[PDB]
Amino acid sequence: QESFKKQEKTPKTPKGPSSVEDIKAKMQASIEKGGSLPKVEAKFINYVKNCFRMTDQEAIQDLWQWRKSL
Repeated sequence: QESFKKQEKTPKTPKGPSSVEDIKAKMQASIEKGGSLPKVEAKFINYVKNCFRMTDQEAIQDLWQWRKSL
């Protein structure tokens, strides 16, 4: 394995999986491209159900704790 490290194009890295890892990738897109992400639970839940096919309340609170762990 070998290096050349002269250009390797520009960074951008688009991401969107089948499950809560899409929510995590789209949280990065909001806090980078939009600069901001919601900081209070009921507005953040509105945003999560706007950004994904979210239905599992146990995964919603697991994700809210993961978003507060930032």
